[PDB]
Amino acid sequence: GEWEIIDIGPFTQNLGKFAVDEENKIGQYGRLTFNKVIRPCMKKTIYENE
Amino acid sequence: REIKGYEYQLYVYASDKLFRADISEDYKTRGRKLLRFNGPVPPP
Repeated sequence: GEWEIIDIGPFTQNLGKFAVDEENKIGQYGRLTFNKVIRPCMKKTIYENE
Repeated sequence: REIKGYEYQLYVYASDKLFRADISEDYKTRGRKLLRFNGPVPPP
């Protein structure tokens, strides 16, 4: 829908941590230590139309 | 899960490797779900 870039503050660093922790329960890559979120970070917002 | 939420695409560094992660986020519940995780990728 809309699309926009967002800044890597502690909001984006959080979705970093969640993504790694969640992979580690399904850990096809072995197991991994998070390190950081780099730019760019994109964010789609969806509205009532599919 | 409803076209009423968000979707993020991310470049995460984990264990000195660069990965691609797409997350979803329900507007009402704040339900995040990890969607795709693939890597390593070349830096942007």
